[PDB]
Amino acid sequence: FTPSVYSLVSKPLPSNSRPSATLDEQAETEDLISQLFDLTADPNALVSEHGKRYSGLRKQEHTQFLASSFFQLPGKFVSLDASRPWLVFWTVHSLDLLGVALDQGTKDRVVSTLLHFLSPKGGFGGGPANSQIPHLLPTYASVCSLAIAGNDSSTGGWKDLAAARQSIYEFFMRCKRPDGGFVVCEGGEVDVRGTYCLLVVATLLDIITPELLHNVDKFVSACQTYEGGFACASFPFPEPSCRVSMAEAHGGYTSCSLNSHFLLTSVPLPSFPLSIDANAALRWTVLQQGEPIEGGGFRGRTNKLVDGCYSWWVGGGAPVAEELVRREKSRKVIPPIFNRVALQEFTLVAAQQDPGSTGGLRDKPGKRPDQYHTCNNLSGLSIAQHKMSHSPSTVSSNRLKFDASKGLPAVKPVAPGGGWKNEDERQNARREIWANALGWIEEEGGEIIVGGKDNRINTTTPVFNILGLRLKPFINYFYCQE
Amino acid sequence: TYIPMSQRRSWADVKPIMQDDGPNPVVPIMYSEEYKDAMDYFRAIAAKEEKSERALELTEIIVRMNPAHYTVWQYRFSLLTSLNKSLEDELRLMNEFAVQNLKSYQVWHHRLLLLDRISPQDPVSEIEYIHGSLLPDPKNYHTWAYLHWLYSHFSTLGRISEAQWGSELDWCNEMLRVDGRNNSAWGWRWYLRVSRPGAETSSRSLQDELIYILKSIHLIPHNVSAWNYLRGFLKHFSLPLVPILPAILPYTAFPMPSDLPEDTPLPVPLALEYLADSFIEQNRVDDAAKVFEKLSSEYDQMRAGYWEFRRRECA
Amino acid sequence: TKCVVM
Ligand SMILES: CC(C)=CCC/C(C)=C/CC/C(C)=C/CONC(=O)CP(=O)(O)O
Ligand SMILES: O=S(=O)(O)C[C@H](O)CNC1CCCCC1
Ligand SMILES: O=S(=O)(O)C[C@H](O)CNC1CCCCC1
Ligand SMILES: [Zn+2]
Repeated sequence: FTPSVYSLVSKPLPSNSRPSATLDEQAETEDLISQLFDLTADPNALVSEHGKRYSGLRKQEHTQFLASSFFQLPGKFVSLDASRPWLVFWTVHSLDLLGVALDQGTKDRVVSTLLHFLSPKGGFGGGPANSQIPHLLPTYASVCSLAIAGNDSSTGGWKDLAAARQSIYEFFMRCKRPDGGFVVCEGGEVDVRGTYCLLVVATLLDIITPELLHNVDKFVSACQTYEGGFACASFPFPEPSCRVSMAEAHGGYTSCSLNSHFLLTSVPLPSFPLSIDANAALRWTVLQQGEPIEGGGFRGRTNKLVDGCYSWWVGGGAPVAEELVRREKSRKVIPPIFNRVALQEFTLVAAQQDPGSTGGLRDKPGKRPDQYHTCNNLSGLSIAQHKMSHSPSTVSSNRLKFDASKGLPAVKPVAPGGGWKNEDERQNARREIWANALGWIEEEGGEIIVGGKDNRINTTTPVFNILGLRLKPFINYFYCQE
Repeated sequence: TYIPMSQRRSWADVKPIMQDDGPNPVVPIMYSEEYKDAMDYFRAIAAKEEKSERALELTEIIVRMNPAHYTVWQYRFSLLTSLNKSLEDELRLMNEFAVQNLKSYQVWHHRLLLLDRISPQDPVSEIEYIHGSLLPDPKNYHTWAYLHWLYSHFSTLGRISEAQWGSELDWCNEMLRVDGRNNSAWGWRWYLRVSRPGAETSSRSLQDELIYILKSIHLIPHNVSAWNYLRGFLKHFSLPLVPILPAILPYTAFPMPSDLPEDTPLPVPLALEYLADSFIEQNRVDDAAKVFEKLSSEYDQMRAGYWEFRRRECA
Repeated sequence: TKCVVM
């Protein structure tokens, strides 16, 4: 049920005798990818043709690519000056996946740099707090990077995050809009990227309240389009009479919406979260996997082009949609849901930089590698290599070990009645949120490593996109479950 | 030759503030002299919260160097409102800015804030600009999202007339005529015809919509956009699949297929998806299973696992 | 034609 690209017939998308700009770009991309596959040895073969490129994951080249980007960036990176915590996250998460350790001195530098991005009033910005205002996206990127590079010592940065919990929560509340959306920053745009980044951080740091979550589920649900994926945002027509989705289903926004909704399912509020159409989201997800001629990589939108970064955005959303589908069918009353083999083939054959060069991973052939595509190609490769499930028995096991008498101080709500009703409700909420956050498992015997075990990378966690070995100690610290 | 701001008479009173990275920062960017200097003085301006023309000028200098600098964009809009600046002048400046920076979240949001604040009685000029701006990239996501917001926001205020809605559908029809595989324009059609609050729903408007969809499929049988639209349409309006089946059956080998266009290999996977779902509608679970298995075995092997899942769902 | 997430 997961055929290799090399075992299938490669045919262009048919024209139907009606040319268009879309088809011109598609045909061009089909040629580009198929030509590289033709020059490359089939990763599954014991005997390769002589003269053909070896597709093995060039981990040392990718490490060197990340090293160069890590200690000094050229002047043209100024376009990413407001995204510096992303550059950190893309680097440190990739190194985790590649299995490359940072020394303590380098880790300390990562922590210190990020702490300079934290404002006392609350939240991280894309640069130093004396230069940039807080933003939901750098807040996610900085928090995850601290999970990866930090620790519980006085110089480990986790201590500082714990102290910042109330201020971060207050920043989150300032971002809150009555319809359930959040501005990304003061005066900023409202979309599901904001919701995703906020919910991840609020989950990990134990700063979820009822007043934070009001309408949040409704905003996300109405982002779902007739295609089954999710758009950037929904518009509230004047609590609102109705909500209407604002653009196309996209991999970036579908990833954010599925992950957001999933995080909300562990919150014990009444009639919450408002349901999404899980079957349609799964359908949209699988339909975005490219044909053999385009290497089996994912595209981000119908009739656009395949791109390595969508291995994470679309591919990493698959286990989430699958679990939601599983729950929906259980509410009334196994082969892989996407081609796990083909996606790895796209990664190894098409998404790696040509050997003996700068290293790194990329959008597609003809595109320069960057940190963003390095991280998201690898995060997607991990999802394809390792069969991820959300396990009810693991969640149950987590519930049994949870210590509700241990925790950091409760957040003080903005509105007097914005918190949980009482301590029983609040502690039950903490238990459910923590227990489910640690519910993702790799299924033993589910592993598929295309090209041999030297291609194996570490296991990322769906929804959060950090390694489980980072997630567990991090969330245990803030919930005092260590 | 660059003249430093420390040598400019207009900035003599200002003491620049350095970037506070701390000791030995990771991912440092080697800034140009121009960008470092501008940011050194912006830090000083923002710190003292100066709202002035020189501060406004400085924000422009910076966003030109980094169109993604959300902090500086936020400060710029704050200056515009504080100084009661000409918002129409700013919108004109953004016309050039937006074309060169299609994927900038903050440029597009800046436009939104300007339109929201200007709040024109008739937004026709902006609608026209937006249509024009789509020439270099007909699929620019932020533009389509912005177009959705514009019509939704201004319709809420009761400022979109029936003539305006009508010409918008005409433009959308033209977009899909030029490229029927433009999924962004298909999405816009759904807003115009189905999702917007003021959209007409009658048995006759459904008829017209079916005709358009079917005609689109016959013109481009392998167009996933048209197929997805059809499936969304029937699902949204709770319409049975069976009565339309005659128009779709030929692809499994009201407007009907051509008496077939060249370069149309059969079967079309999504036509088989339609047929299997039509069997499901008829309680014929074994007939659906066989179609799903064929999609899994032969006709859409990339999705072998998903179609197998769908087959097991019948059994 | 780079990718932009922020
Ligand atoms: C910060 C987070 C979690 C962001 C979501 C990640 C992505 C990939 C968002 C997509 C944003 C978007 C739709 C940008 C528009 O420009 N991009 C493209 O046109 C790329 P394509 O042709 O693949 O749609
Ligand atoms: O493993 S990677 O493909 O990332 C690149 C790795 O540096 C291969 N270089 C070898 C090393 C031994 C002698 C010279 C050639
Ligand atoms: O999958 S196994 O562990 O059985 C086989 C092993 O991983 C193959 N890796 C090769 C070894 C020679 C250099 C190129 C990479
Ligand atoms: Zn990309």
